[PDB]
Amino acid sequence: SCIQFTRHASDVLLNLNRLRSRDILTDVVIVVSREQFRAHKTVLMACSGLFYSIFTDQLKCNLSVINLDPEINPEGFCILLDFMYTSRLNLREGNIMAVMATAMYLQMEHVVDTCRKFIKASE
Amino acid sequence: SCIQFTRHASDVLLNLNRLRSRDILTDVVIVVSREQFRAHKTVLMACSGLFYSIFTDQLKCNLSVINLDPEINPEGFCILLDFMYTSRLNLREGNIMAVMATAMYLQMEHVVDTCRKFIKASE
Amino acid sequence: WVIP
Amino acid sequence: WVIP
Ligand SMILES: N#Cc1cnn2c(Nc3ccc4c(c3)CC(=O)N4)cc(Cl)nc12
Ligand SMILES: N#Cc1cnn2c(Nc3ccc4c(c3)CC(=O)N4)cc(Cl)nc12
Ligand SMILES: [Cl-]
Ligand SMILES: [Cl-]
Repeated sequence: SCIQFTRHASDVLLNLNRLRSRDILTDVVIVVSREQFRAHKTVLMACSGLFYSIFTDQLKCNLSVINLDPEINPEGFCILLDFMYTSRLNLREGNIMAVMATAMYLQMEHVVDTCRKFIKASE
Repeated sequence: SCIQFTRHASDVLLNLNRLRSRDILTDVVIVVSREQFRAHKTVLMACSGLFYSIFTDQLKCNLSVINLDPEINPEGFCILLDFMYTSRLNLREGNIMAVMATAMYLQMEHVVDTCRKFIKASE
Repeated sequence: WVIP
Repeated sequence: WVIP
């Protein structure tokens, strides 16, 4: 018999992105080649099958630094991290291949789906 | 020029509630009289003006235990904590006064609004 | 607010 | 997915 506030989930995510922008309560740095990205482990796990696996691991759960595979493109990661915190994906002709490869590695199935559909339309 | 995934914010919140249920990465206990509630500080701040103020404080941000005012009803808090993590509010005749008082203390304006509207309809 |  |  609950009532539901339609905008609540969006409002929560907006405030989680505000916390990320202000670097409040961030508990991990994701290292992608020469670049570093601060984030909240809980948000990363909620969005990515890869981070969900990493941070449920009894040893990796306590690491303050995670290094991604050297093949991972920093811009692709940046675009996906922005998506995690906003629901918005900056998908462009010049970045689609890097975004799809990063989304496959991060196990973000909905992003992979759409990248596949956008590539298929251009061929 | 971003595209947006409609269900992303809801999916994030569902996974944050799964983390809470499994007690993964919870970093605070909220004490309400004889009862204890584990939660994630980031979610509490994202939902509540009171917790936003508490956890931006340079000393309180590091506390693992927060004690609420003894006038706060544990069931009212439980209902509001469930709402924070799900967007669903279990508002009933028998709990509405406790829910509204807890929502006022926690500075959860949308919940206060609706409690006011539901009480006005019954008078 | 809605009836979900 | 939508155009926001
Ligand atoms: N507890 C918990 C919890 C925290 N996060 N999380 C999940 N995170 C996840 C796992 C796999 C995938 C995605 C997110 C997006 C995607 O495409 N695949 C799943 C579950 Cl079943 N549970 C949890
Ligand atoms: N950074 C950050 C950040 C984390 N959380 N958060 C806010 N949390 C909040 C503050 C006040 C109220 C509510 C939520 C619900 C309500 O009725 N009032 C606000 C801002 Cl402006 N910023 C942030
Ligand atoms: Cl996804
Ligand atoms: Cl609210």
